[PDB]
Amino acid sequence: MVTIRLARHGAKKRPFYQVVVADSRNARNGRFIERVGFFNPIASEKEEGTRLDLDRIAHWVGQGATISDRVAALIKEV
Amino acid sequence: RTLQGRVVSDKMEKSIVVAIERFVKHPIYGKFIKRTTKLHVHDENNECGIGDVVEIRECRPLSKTKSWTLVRVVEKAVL
Amino acid sequence: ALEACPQKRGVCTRVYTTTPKKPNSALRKVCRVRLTNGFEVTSYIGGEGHNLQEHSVILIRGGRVKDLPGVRYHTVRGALDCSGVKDRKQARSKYGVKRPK
Amino acid sequence: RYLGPKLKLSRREGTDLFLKSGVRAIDTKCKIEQAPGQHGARKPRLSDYGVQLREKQKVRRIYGVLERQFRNYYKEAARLKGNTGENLLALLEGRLDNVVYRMGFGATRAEARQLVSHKAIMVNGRVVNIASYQVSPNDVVSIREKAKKQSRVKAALELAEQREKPTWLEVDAGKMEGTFKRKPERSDLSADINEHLIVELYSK
RNA sequence: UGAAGAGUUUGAUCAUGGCUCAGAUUGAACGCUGGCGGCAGGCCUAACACAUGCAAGUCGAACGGUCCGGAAGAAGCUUUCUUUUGGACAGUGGCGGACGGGUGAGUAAUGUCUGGGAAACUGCCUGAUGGAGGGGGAUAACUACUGGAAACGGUAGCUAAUACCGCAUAACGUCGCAAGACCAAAGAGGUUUUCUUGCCAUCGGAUGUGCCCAGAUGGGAUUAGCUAGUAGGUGGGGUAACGGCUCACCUAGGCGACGAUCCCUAGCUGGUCUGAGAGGAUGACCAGCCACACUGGAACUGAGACACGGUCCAGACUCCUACGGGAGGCAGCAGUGGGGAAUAUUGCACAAUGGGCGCAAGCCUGAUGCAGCCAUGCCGCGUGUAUGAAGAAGGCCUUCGGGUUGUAAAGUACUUUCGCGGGGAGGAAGGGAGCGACGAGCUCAUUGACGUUACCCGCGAAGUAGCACCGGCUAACUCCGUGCCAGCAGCCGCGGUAAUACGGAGGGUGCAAGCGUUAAUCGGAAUUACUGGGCGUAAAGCGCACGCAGGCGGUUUGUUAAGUCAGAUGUGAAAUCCC
Repeated sequence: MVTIRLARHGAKKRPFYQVVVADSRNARNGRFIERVGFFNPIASEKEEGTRLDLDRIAHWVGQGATISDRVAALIKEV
Repeated sequence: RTLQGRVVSDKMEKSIVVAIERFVKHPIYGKFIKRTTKLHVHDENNECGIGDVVEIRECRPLSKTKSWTLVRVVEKAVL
Repeated sequence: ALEACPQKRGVCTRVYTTTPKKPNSALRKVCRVRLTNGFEVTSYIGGEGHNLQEHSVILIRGGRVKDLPGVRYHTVRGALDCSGVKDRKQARSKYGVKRPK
Repeated sequence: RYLGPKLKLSRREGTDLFLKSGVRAIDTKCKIEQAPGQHGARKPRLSDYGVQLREKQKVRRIYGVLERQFRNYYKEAARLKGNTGENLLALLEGRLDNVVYRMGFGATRAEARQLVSHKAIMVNGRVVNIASYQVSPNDVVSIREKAKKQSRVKAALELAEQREKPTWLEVDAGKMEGTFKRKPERSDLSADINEHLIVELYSK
């Protein structure tokens, strides 16, 4: 089942997530279908805490792609 | 896919073997090498005889060894 | 060493003495060892004195002894039954000798 | 680093490196101009490899840096465009500990390295305690507000008055600050080094 | 933007030629030594045998009893007992173990890689269309009895559903001919005339696969003729499906020096190391695929496992045993013993991220996040800083005049890693409650392993260093001892009384908690040379002829245009590499 969740590039004291759409089977940090944006928990690296690219996910959503609870929050924030 | 070859045998019925030949460069040396392959093409009309240079196209598997069929004859004969 | 191993254990078959070649003269101490590799080779015994008996059982390092043709290996002192040289105040790294107090 | 008798290195290199009291008439190179040891007297015999070796030696000794980083910095300068020789000194001269020395905050590079490690030196506000820090142009290197009181820098900066600074630099004794104008060229630096020889040694 | 060679076969020279060297790397080990911290990393050797614990459940919005808990009754109190209700276990009933995790034994084959084809299939989830009328039947629990040491088992009686079955409508679909006939389906919960969860049939979406095909995929021919279903045809059987896949009959072919057949070996790849490139080597960490769980074989049930904690049969072994008969299988985690040169805490924890089930609350989750041990590696830091004699003492050398180790130590001043005190982190919102129709939305409240660690502030003592080497390549020297004796040695060699190459000492060079040693990988080798080579005498034309296959082929014109060349487009996963 295709799902839109957060991929953790996360490094030591460098936690960054990549809201991506991919098969629920694949690993958390495996081959993803396509990146729709990014998330910075601390929002320290850049002022732009998150870039959703609404139109993009707006497509996957309705295509059968389901969004996780956490990702849904970020996406809902648009 | 279309392949050109010679009719090296018309012994079987409705079945003719076409000896297709090609030229490819050696992966190491690069010099052109000769390579051929025999394909059992279908010929319901038993129209093609031995020596005929015919064209061969991919078609619905008639048999296990036959997955090609005679399309058109290039030249009349060359033994 | 067979399995390209740095070292190889083995059991001594006989601890006899050998004489150097044309240019040299002495009673070099060697010993036939039956390594686990399945080979029975002769190894040299460095040091001024050793305590290798018949059932010695020692590790082989590997080294040719120019004077003794055939001896292509050296015994590692300080390992197994091969006691390290006594009173070695010098190169203790070799001969396996703990630094005195 | 090395940490040991520096006054002996000057004799070995033949040239007089500025480690400390190089100004005073004490600097052994003033008394006995021969390398240390019981053989510093007999006539030495140098080979092609020797001249290149001793050459880079004095070079690295001046900045008092390890042979590793020194080599690493060499590789870098050799990668970037422009004459390697020039770039070389540029990088080594870019070291924070070195800059501080050039600014006069420290009597020598060794003391400068200490000042940096002691967090007694800042860069563009934020403090930096890494001697290997690469100072870029337009960067301001001043003393710590809290360290402005320590007698050591008080005496160092005091002697700095009236003393000229390199063209690629500019200090303000009053504010006890400093600015890195640009990367110093080989023309600006007057080191007893022959960059053409140090580059050959690493060739091999 | 990319390429230095040197030593040694001579009395000397040139050439040919082999061997060898300084560098970098290694999930290493060994020797001497060893302070701290961060990140990373750790049986590379037997599928050898294993003590002990642990490695999947969840639902009372499917139904009847025990265990744990609360509340309300009959009582003056006690005993006893009744009703209601929460959790859960035991049972019945429903949905889930073929995912994840481990290992590489086996494996040359469309197994894999790359590019295509079609004779196919796909739970839960999503979109669309239509429907859900009437009836019938069954088995445990439970109850009673009997057998057994135990495991567990036999018999009798009662009983329910979204459990099973028969009948309707035909949206449609299937079959013959052509333009005909046949075949379907369970409720429950409530803010209950309105929604919620769920069901039946069909089409489509999403995704994942079975099968087929072109090309590519190691070594040996002291492995050459091989083959009977063996090659093809008709019909049939069989499967989700093609196919001799299997069968009957007929035909007699099919394959091979572009190497079949046989034998040997090794999981493969993305990538990794190296190299100027080509290429060589490798594929260990991580990611994809494949193949394996006491040894061997097999099938069932299912969308899927021929399935580690499912089943059946054969075999050995271990344990239990009233011996009648049973229980298992760490190549799962940790660990034990055995092996080896060698590789670790039978630790902490779920809050965070992710996963399974559930409407939800919530439950499960040694997956993982961390700590521990080891300089195994990488990076950062400290053992102090400034001052201090034409120049102590001591050791060493001496033409004993003196020189050297030395500003080096002592000593003076300064800072002050450890340690102590205080403070103390990021990494994490809802369930609920209030407003609103307990919906959308808004508002508010409660709660954390590593840690009391990181980090900040205050106080504050100078407070481990070693190892290798000094004939030449290799940078760095003398004295004494020994004396071809003892010993050294990668190669050339050295030692028979003056040795910078033996041992010690002083000194010196290199490096630094590291330093050496051993083993393994790379080029130089233009020494297989495609780029880069040779064959009269240094290694090298086959003794000659004829001739098959194969390779190559004169001048002009035309067609095709396969090779070749050009434009566009698709593919060329991520990561990596380069900027």
